[PDB]
Amino acid sequence: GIDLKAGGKSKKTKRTAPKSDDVYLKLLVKLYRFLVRRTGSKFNAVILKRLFMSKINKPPLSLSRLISYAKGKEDKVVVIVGTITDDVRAYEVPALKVCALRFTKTARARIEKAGGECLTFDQL
Amino acid sequence: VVRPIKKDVNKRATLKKNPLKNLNVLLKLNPYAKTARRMSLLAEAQRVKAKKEKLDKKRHQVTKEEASAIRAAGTSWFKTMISDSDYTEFENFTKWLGVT
Amino acid sequence: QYAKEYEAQERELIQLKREARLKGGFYVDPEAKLLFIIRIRGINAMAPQTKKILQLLRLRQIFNGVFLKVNKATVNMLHRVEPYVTYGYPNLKSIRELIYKRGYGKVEKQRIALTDNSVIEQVLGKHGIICIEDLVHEIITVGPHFKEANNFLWPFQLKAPLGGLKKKRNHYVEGGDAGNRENYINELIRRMN
Amino acid sequence: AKKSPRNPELIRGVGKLSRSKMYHKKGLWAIKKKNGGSFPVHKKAAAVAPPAVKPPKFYPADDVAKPLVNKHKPKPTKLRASITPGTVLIILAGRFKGKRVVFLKQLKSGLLLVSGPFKLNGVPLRRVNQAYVIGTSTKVDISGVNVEKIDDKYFAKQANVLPQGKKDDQKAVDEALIKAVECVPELKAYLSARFSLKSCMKPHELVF
Amino acid sequence: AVPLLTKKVVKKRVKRFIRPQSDRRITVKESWRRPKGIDSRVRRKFKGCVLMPNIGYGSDKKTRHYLPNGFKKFVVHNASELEVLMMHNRTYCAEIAHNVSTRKRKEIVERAAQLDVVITNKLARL
RNA sequence: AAUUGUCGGGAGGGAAGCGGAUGGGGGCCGGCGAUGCGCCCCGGUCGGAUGUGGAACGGUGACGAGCCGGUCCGCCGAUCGACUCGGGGCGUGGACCAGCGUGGAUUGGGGGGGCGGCCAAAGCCCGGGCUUUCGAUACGCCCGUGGAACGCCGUCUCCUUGAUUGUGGUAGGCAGCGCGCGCCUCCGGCGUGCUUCGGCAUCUGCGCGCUCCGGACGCUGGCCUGUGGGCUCCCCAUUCGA
RNA sequence: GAUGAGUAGGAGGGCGCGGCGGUCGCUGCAAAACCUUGGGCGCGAGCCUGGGCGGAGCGGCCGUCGGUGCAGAUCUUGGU
Ligand SMILES: [K+]
Ligand SMILES: [K+]
Ligand SMILES: [K+]
Ligand SMILES: [K+]
Ligand SMILES: [K+]
Ligand SMILES: [K+]
Ligand SMILES: [Mg+2]
Ligand SMILES: [Mg+2]
Ligand SMILES: [Mg+2]
Ligand SMILES: [Mg+2]
Repeated sequence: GIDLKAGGKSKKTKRTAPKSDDVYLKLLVKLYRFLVRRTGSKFNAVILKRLFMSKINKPPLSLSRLISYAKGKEDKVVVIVGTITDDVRAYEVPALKVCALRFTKTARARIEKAGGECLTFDQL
Repeated sequence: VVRPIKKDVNKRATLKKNPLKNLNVLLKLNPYAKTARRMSLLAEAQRVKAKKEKLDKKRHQVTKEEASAIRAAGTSWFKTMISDSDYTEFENFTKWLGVT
Repeated sequence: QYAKEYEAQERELIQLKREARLKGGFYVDPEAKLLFIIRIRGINAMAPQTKKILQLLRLRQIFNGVFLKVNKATVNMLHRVEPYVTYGYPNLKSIRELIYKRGYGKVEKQRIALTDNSVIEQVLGKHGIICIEDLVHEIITVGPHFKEANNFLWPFQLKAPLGGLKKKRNHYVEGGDAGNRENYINELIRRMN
Repeated sequence: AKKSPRNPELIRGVGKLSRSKMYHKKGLWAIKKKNGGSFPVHKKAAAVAPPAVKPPKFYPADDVAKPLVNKHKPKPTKLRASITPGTVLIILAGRFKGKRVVFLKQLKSGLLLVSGPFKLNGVPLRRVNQAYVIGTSTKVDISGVNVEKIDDKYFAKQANVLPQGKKDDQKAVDEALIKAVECVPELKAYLSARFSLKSCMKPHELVF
Repeated sequence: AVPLLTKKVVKKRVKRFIRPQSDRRITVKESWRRPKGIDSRVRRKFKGCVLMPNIGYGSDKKTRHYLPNGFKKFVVHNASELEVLMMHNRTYCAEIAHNVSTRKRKEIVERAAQLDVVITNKLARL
């Protein structure tokens, strides 16, 4: 015998692929698997890991909070693995380059009217 | 931005050979083993030849006076090594122990 | 250079002993700085402290072997598990044969056979150890980087003794196998490697 | 061209001389001096362009696996020291089991060429595997026996009737062998008699 | 057809794993069932008792599911399904389904002979 | 299905049944186990340019131009190629099972040699002195750089053997080393440096090769419709277990 | 590369039965069911197939659903 816990095997479980059956999400996962393998970029690894997560683990971000966090960084492309919702409490919308898994219709309309763009992760 | 593609990562594991049996593996791990073996074999052959010829030299590492000093020191050390106690501390067992 | 150094140390020890005898005094040999520890009991019915110490020594299987630098902390740790192990002072031949025949390195927590000097280099090049002989010298001399080199060595998986054991339930002093058997560990290593 | 080896082998794979002595003996210094302090550079041999193989008539649906290279090459079979030309051998297997025969030479394939002689015990010129033979201490002169023209090809099948040429060759070979045998007294009877184990005879104790 | 397989087929066990006591009670069938009884000696693996299957008996992946002839089985119900093996005749053999009529079996056999596809039961219903 | 009769095989000293290993007998199996391949000669069929026209069409481009391209049909030259077409030659070749050879891995034995440590062994022997005994003719002590042969321990090496086994399949890699690129009188010798005076990875480069070198290859035989080979099937016997 | 015990208990991947929406098939040149010291595949649940009998239907695959898997319950009914 060998004095090991569970024969030296791991007892922690983590997501290794999306549980969803969305074909577009699967294609994005393939894209970022390739990117992670052939680039070794920490950002790409984080994106790939978040692509696996469940709905509650990909909470939405409000438009007002996005504007607040993008203050002074409007030249950078803001990336969120999740949904971006509109906020009726936000009055002035600047021109923002935003990439997300999905945009609500109102949020997309406001972002496009303000002069920004809404991007998908392949475009990113 | 992709790093160069890799094709020679999936190499089969090299079979482990004991360096103590086969020479090439030992030399690969330690090249000086070749020289060590050569010198050992040559020294053994020279010693065997000297023994067989019976023409061996008369080598004295230590001179006569220091050899005598060494012998005296060794004799004294042996004398103290084999020495015994007087057993005089056991007065009640003096007769039994053969002291008197 | 290492081979010359070993020969010089042996000659110096012999000369020191002879000179001490000539002067009429005594020469106290330097205390062993290195030990080899072999587990001789199984993993059944283990007391908590003994089990924890045996894990800390990396002895999880019967007849596993590991080197251990001599220290008050390490010696006191070994004193608690004495009944479960036997240990002594390994020879140069013992160390060399162990590393050559059963030496496995730990790279990224994996067990890789030391079939090339590159395996040793990849882990211990920062410390100047780039070859098998360098590793042997570091282990035997307990050099400044002994800890890293020793941890790099996977615990040795030794076979059952060729001639068997005497009695593993008793100390070596009583005629058993447990405990410090000092220079006689080398013959046991011969039979176990 | 050097007529003698520069570095005799103490053992297999180890030379008697070191790299410095080998440098001195090989004359690299002389070559450098003659060439002007620099070794002469030799161009790499040009590879032969592959022949224009005609296009295949068929295309397999599967990629056949090419075996990996094996760097080990077989060496010639060793001949036991106890077996030397003229040694008497005991056959332990086959239709001639127990027969005592004279050893002539070892062939290229490693098999042993032996003769009865044919007249004495009916054993012709034949090949016997060394693993099925015992070499004894009895030796007979075979210097006058000529078997140069006989080789492994002499016994090759051409695929019932023994040609007369083989009989004549066997007679010619056996004439000198019998002449040599007659010198040793009682050797004729010894070769005409088979070996057998009687009661309380232990193979591991017989010296042969 | 020359089979592509080269490694020899090795079976770790050729005996069936018969249910315990199926020899004793007629109502207990042979098909394997793992005992769950608290005292079951078979479950406890007492020596000299009925052996239980486990993953350790698994066949080598290279020779797994290979028939003794060196090919793998594929069931074909008509000649149209036979052409699927046209490019796999060195690894796959065709077995005609048990319910196919003799008339269709002849056509399947002829087509396979044309395609050099091995049929395991080409003599059935002849 | 339980259960029962008949016929046939088999077993049975106070249960039977069952797990593992062989064997006897039976039953079954021909994808159970091949006969092809390459190079030539003869004969028979079918087609043969990068040339010139026609039919439809494609890749790319921008379902434009331009460039490039295949299929089919008809012609002038070219006189070649193919055939699971036939005949004749040379070479080579299959599945399974054994024997043998040379080696790799792992492993258990046998026979030697060198060196070192010890009271710098102890003892024994050779000479120079001292000592003088009861198990009566001993125990003995040291002087020599005196001489052979051991003992134990450690260490470095050579040779020779039996057993199990070959996992992988695009690499001439890695390591070590020979021959040529100089000569002589060729068991070897000749140059520069450092040496403990033995020697040294100090000069050590190229081309061609060799090996204990990134996991087994080679030769031979037997047999192929047989009273052969195989078997996970069946009935039994035996050893162990139960 | 390391590693392998498991009652109560948890979970994953699979096997099997009967319908529904689709799809691909089989069948009087013989379907289902049943029978068989015929053969084979899978560690296994099971699966594929030879032969027989039977004489009119049946199956594979993707989803989806359920009155869906027995050795026991002094279990039920029937039979012996
Ligand atoms: K039953
Ligand atoms: K289990
Ligand atoms: K072998
Ligand atoms: K259907
Ligand atoms: K059946
Ligand atoms: K269904
Ligand atoms: Mg282990
Ligand atoms: Mg106890
Ligand atoms: Mg019945
Ligand atoms: Mg229902």
